Amino acid sequence: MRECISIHVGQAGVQIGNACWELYCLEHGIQPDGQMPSDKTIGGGDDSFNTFFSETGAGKHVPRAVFVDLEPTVVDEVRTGTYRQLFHPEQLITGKEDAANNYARGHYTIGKEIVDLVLDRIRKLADQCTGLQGFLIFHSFGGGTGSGFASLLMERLSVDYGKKSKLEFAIYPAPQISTAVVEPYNTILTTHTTLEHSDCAFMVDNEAIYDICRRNLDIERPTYTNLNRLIAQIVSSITASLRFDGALNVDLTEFQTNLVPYPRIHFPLATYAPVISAEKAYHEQLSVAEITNACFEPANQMVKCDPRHGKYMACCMLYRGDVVPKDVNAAIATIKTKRTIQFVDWCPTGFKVGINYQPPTVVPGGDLAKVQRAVCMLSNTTAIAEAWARLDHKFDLMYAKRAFVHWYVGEGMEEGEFSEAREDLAALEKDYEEVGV
Amino acid sequence: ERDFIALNKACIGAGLVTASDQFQYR
Amino acid sequence: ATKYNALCDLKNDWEKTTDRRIQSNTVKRRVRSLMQQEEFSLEDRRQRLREM
Amino acid sequence: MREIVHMQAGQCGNQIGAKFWEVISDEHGIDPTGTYHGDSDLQLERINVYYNEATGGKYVPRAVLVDLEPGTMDSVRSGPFGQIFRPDNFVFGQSGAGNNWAKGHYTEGAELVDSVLDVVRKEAESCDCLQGFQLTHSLGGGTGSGMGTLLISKIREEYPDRIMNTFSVVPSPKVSDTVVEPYNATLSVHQLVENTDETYCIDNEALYDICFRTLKLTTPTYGDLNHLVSATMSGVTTCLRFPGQLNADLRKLAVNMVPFPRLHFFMPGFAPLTSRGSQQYRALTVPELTQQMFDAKNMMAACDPRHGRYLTVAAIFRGRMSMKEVDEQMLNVQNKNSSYFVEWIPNNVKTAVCDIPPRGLKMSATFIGNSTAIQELFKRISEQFTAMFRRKAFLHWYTGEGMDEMEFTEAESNMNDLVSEYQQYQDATAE
Amino acid sequence: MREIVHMQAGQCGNQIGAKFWEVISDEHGIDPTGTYHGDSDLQLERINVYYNEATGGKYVPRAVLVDLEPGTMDSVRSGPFGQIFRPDNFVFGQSGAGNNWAKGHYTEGAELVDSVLDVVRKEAESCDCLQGFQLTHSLGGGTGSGMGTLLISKIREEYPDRIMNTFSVVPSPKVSDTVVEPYNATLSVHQLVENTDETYCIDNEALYDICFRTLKLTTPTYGDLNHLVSATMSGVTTCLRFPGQLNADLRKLAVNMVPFPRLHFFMPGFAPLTSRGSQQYRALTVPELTQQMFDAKNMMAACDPRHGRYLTVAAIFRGRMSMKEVDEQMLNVQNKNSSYFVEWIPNNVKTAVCDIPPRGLKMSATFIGNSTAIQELFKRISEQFTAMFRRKAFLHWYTGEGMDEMEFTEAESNMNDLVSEYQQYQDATAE
Amino acid sequence: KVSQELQEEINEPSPVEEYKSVTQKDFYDDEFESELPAPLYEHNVNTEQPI
Amino acid sequence: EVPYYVPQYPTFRRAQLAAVKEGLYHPSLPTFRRMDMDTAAHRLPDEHCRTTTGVGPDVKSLRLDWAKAKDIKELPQIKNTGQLRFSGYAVRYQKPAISGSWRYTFTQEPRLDQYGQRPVPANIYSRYRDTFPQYSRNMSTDAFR
Ligand SMILES: Nc1nc2c(ncn2[C@@H]2O[C@H](COP(=O)(O)OP(=O)(O)OP(=O)(O)O)[C@@H](O)[C@H]2O)c(=O)[nH]1
Ligand SMILES: Nc1nc2c(ncn2[C@@H]2O[C@H](COP(=O)(O)OP(=O)(O)O)[C@@H](O)[C@H]2O)c(=O)[nH]1
Ligand SMILES: Nc1nc2c(ncn2[C@@H]2O[C@H](COP(=O)(O)OP(=O)(O)O)[C@@H](O)[C@H]2O)c(=O)[nH]1
Ligand SMILES: [Mg+2]
Repeated sequence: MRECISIHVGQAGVQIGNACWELYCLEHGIQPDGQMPSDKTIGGGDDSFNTFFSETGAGKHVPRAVFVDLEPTVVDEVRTGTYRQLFHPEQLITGKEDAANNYARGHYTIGKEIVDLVLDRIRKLADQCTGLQGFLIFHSFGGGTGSGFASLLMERLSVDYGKKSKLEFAIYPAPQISTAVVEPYNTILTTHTTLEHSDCAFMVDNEAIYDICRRNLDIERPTYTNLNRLIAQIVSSITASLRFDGALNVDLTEFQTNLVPYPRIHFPLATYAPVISAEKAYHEQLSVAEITNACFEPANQMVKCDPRHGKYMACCMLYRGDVVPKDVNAAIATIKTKRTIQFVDWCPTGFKVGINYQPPTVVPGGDLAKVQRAVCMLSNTTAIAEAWARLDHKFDLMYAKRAFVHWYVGEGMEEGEFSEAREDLAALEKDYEEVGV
Repeated sequence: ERDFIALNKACIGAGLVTASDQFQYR
Repeated sequence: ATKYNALCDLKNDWEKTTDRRIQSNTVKRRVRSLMQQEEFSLEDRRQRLREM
Repeated sequence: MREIVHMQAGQCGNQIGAKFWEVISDEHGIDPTGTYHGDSDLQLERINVYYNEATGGKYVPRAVLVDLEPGTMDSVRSGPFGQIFRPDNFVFGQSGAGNNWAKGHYTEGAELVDSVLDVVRKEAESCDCLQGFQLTHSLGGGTGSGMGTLLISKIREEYPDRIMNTFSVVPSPKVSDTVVEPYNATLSVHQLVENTDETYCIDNEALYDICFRTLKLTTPTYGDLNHLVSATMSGVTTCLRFPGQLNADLRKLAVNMVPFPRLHFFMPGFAPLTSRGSQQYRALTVPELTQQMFDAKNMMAACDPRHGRYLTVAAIFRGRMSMKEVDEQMLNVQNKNSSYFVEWIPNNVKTAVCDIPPRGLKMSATFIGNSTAIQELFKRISEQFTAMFRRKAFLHWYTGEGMDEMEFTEAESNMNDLVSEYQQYQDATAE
Repeated sequence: MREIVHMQAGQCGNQIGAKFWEVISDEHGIDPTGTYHGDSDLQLERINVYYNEATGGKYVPRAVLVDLEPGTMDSVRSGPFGQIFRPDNFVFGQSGAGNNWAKGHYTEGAELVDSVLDVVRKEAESCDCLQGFQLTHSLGGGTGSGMGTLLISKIREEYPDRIMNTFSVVPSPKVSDTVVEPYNATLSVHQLVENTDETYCIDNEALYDICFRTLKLTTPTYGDLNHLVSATMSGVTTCLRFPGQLNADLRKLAVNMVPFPRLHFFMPGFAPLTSRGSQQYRALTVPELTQQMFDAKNMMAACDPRHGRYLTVAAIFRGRMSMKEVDEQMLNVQNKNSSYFVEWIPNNVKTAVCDIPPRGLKMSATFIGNSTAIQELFKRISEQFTAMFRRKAFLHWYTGEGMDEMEFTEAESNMNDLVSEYQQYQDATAE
Repeated sequence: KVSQELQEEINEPSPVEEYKSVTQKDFYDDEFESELPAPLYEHNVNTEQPI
Repeated sequence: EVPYYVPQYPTFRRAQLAAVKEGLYHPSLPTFRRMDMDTAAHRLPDEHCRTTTGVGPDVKSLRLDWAKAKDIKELPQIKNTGQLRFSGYAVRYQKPAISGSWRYTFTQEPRLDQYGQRPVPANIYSRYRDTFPQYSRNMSTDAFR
């Protein structure tokens, strides 16, 4: 009954969804064909998959996701690969031209024809529900379909569905590690549009997950598959409360009401942190206190920002596996008595914990070990102001002499939208200092 | 020049059809 | 009119001659392949003679 | 299902287009007859971008060949991989321009424009997505420069938004080979700078320098230069044809490359390049490819990028590699050679990683550079043009076709303006 | 079952009819000696449309060959497929027409016209349902023009209900080949008008144009011209002999094709036509069939269809197709240029899909076009006629053969009235 | 030898299409008729008294 | 459900350490030298030993008739080879028939031929009865049928 709809828009969204749905199939025991290979089946209690899958009445499960990309290659890779019969053919929405790293092409001209079709598909999926828990939007701020068309789709969803959970997982650019030039323009434009049309904006950084894979898993030269698997593990740990039964289940509404203090501070940090490899994983105790102290470390945040420069406001602790509450309470007490972890003065009750029975599953095509205890740490804090400032620095030093603006200007968008977006994100920064002090 | 529009319009009302009949009722 | 006639005659003659040369080139490729097979057989005989 | 229409103009355009259609047909596993003999399905997945389906397993290239004389058309059809082209796309006339840009653009070229535009319109309406047009020709010729730029103007008039890139074999400082080459090059680039989205500017003497210093081959001949140019063209267009980790097509390259619409003259570079004796011993790794890619004498333009400053860079990697090492090496090369990159653009290097290596290689990289060092080429053509024009040499041939000296003076003004835009950007400060 | 009686008149009519029987004999599996060496029951199912059953397995063509000279009929009898015909319906005269309409219509073609009526009456009464008459001739001489029009008038008086199609090769000013040709055309078009139910005007210069620019062929030859005309004739009448999804006889073609009774001059067509080199470079599909069939080249009259407005279009497809794609292509070619279409007739396209494609083809199509551009043909004929008639040139033959300059003037007035009728039907507004 | 081989490989005849209508291919298939053979030998037809 | 590319991918001839290792004991311990070899050789984490383990839980010569090989004293021409003709709804090479019968063969009198009978001209059918007058005395205006 507690059902979520996933919208993976852009090439980054499609690839992250391809990792996330194979993680979901491994978790719920669904084979890539679409059925359960359990054979004996047995009834018992087996409604845990209903968050992300639906019965067809014949044993097959179709996922509640829509894959969107304006170019026909990353979606056709899904349609050609082994997860072909799993997805319904109408949810794999493709375009003709890509948005060409251009917010104007993604938002105004090419994004205007396919938005009706993807809204129609979202309408069919919402009609095939018995109470929608929320939306899980997966995109990249880098540019194109993930920046312009994502903003268009979320503003159309805000017009249509109104009050609904709208959790998004954003591929934010790194301060140095990035693969585009008009990318700060795209980020500045999309953060102005998706600020009033979202309620949680979980941020992950490519360089930060590179450093995580280099340090903990000791993957010196990783690909996007490992990063997508880590992001999928984060999202699985988030939705484990909705899917599997546990002691303290933290749903989306409880999550938001315990996380966001103000409607414009909806930008938390995710850190799933038993993340050590199978080689150096089975020689350690891996206790609850150990994994909480691993979460509360500066060189474990999966967005490139130092939390010691800011103040923690809210923290949500999603535990996974054989986790008793007394170890949770002791670990939270030790974290609170720690002095380098500063909480803001107006939030005494800074922690909301929740324990799920089901342990994390190991992906045989991955590198994370088969651990028994897990904790994923989602902290709303004021350490992202430096990332905002770095983005503003890049945007200002390009917009000073109007480089690359003509592609946006002559193709829809006016000149002053960049100024409006810069003003909006400066107001967001000022909001962050007002909350920080 | 004669108006073949009205010519054929009157011709089909007179019941002539064929082209020889057309030219003779012209 | 006579320029139109001359242009059409030139295009048709070029098409016919080029098709003829395509056919001749295909024949030359096939006979060159047969030459290559005979040369390979000769090389195998040379290797056997070397060992002997 | 994107589409790019290939057009070849002139002897150079026809030769390197034939080599191009050899190489990409080998990439997609198409035999010279036209059938499909590949062993995978990724070849056949995106075969509609350059090949129209024919009867049976035949696959017709989407190329239009144009030259006023039949002397190179008969040869390019009778040669290898020449029986695959459609015979209706071989438009030709009686006379020839022959380094006579005025005849190629106004008198003899203009008669064939209607027929070749009919052929290109036929191909474009046969297309269903039509990403853009690529034109291969040589600046410094009659049919390649003049009629090529006339075709560029006509296709820009017909389709003012579909992408356009010209590959533009450009004059070199010492090879020369033609006494009216400055006239032809100036008059062609005057049209190109205002009517082209991406100009690539490949250089013959630079290609000799690469093919001899890196590859040995004391007889570097002609088809080898065609092969290098074709390798760069395939490495440019590979993301439209094959799946990858982070795809980027021609419009993504144009958006990330061109800051201002007149600054679109690039420097191509292909760099898994190694000698004959060094193939079995060299390791094709990402840092080594980056070093050879940013190697100065690995550039296929005769201008040294050290005498300038890079505005934007694109690297199209092909093969299975690690994104972290790729963008870490781009970060490393930017922070090392920060004096050769503009300070007012952060992240000058766009990246595009495709998962299919070129045939015969394990891991490859293609370079695009919008440096301000091509102003040396533009100033060289300008000074040769003003050396010839001040004595009115060879001008009666051009003015007997209906052309006046006003066009030459306009070409001077436009080239000098472009030189000024490239000149002020390599020394403009941020604050 | 219904029947068509064939009548070949003149040299051109006899050659075209001989080639027509040659092509529909091996369309039906009929050997030169007359038996049925077919390979399907569908060929023999509807053979009585054109072939009378006789002794044994001999299927004899139902055609009458007429000529006022022992020439081309001797040629037909000596050539291949010339022994299928009876020796009775080879009526001919030892005299000469002299390229004279007066001699063909009044003088020595009138003493044999009663014998031709006897033969055609015998065949028509031996028919079972007698759908109508198919007559092939030319408006450029004697026997073709005068004798043919006399035959059409007498058959119209005998049977004023059955379908009457006359194909007729219309004179050209570039081909010429006859001097009294404008007189013979002007004095016979009017006689065609009130008698023929539908006329599929063929032009030699348009046949030469389609051979030149569509079939290449260098030297086209009258044999190939007759093969092409016969192919279009068989495509017109294929629905009477083969079953299909969507049938249309000659009466259905007339009813859906001619709007007003003096507007029955058509523009035939056919569009599998590739050169020998370019035959393997085209994937034979309904869209290129439609666009080649609607191409301005493929029309077999010298009038350009963009110079007028299509009153009606009929398209008869042969083979296995999909009706959605067929109707969608017809709608698309109507919608891209509805400017070349009359606004007062919505959806003026008549599709007729039949199975059994012609021998050796995957899929074929043929065209019939009633357009107001056909007034130009009569305007050129008129402007030649008045130029010759203003000085009374070559008129002594017609006058001393028993005719009138007032009859010549009234024929000219009739043709100009027809031209004005087409002009005002073209220029009539929607409302 | 290969000249004559290529002569044949160019001048092969075109393939004649299959001669059945679209209705006869889609809606029609071979099917032989049984007739429920007689168990009481009602086979006299000339001198048999009808039931 | 097995696909076609899995016996050709060299990346599949290994097993990830997370998939194969479920205990303290490493099934095949990779030494520091092999680990450093792969680190210096820049291997992806599908062939690297640190994360992946390989363990699991003539002809013949030509003999072609030298007699007529010598007897060939010409070359097979490709140029003439029949001319282009439009027959059978397509342009094809047609070999000319050489032989010609370009001479007329009709005779005034009706004669018996080997293909039946000669057709005989139409003015012959008036010699003895005159069945066909140009001005007949028929009182119907429509002939007998
Ligand atoms: N973490 C992670 N980031 C990715 C992945 N794929 C792409 N990205 C990010 O996406 C950015 C590039 O822009 P894209 O997301 O590919 O743009 P798009 O969504 O494809 O839309 P278009 O530009 O119109 O093609 C890069 O800077 C990457 O950081 C991925 O698989 N994992
Ligand atoms: N790299 C390269 N250069 C060529 C090739 N063919 C011709 N060129 C150069 O092109 C210039 C002449 O241009 P040309 O082909 O004659 O132009 P056209 O008259 O329009 O055909 C010469 O300076 C040659 O060096 C080729 O295949 N490769
Ligand atoms: N298509 C075609 N046209 C022909 C043929 N023979 C003659 N013609 C045309 O007919 C015209 C002459 O008409 P003609 O046959 O002499 O009329 P007739 O004397 O009454 O038979 C010329 O302009 C030719 O173009 C033929 O075999 N095929
Ligand atoms: Mg994309």
